[PDB]
Amino acid sequence: GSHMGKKCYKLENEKLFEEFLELCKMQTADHPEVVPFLYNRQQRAHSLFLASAEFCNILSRVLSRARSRPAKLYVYINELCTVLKAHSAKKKLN
Amino acid sequence: GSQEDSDSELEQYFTARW
Repeated sequence: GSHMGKKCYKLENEKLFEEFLELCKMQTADHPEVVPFLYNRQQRAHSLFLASAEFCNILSRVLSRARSRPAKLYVYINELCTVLKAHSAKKKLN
Repeated sequence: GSQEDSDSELEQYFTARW
């Protein structure tokens, strides 16, 4: 089939992603490039990974990390963005 | 090798204390 099955974490990862971004709007309020960037990279990230449980881990992890640790929000921004391309729209490694 | 700037891709213009 695919992996776990016909699973769909699409709905999750979309609003999940914004949980981070809406937070990013607060934190990187003087830098409105971050949020649109994360949006942008997600758009050009392969829709499969974005609809997979793995990305749900990434999101739930990095987003909530950035919530607890605003000081390193960017690292999680960095991760989440790289995460998108690392495992999507370039997925030869995995 | 770096086929993307990855984390530094952000660092280019914005970042925190790090």
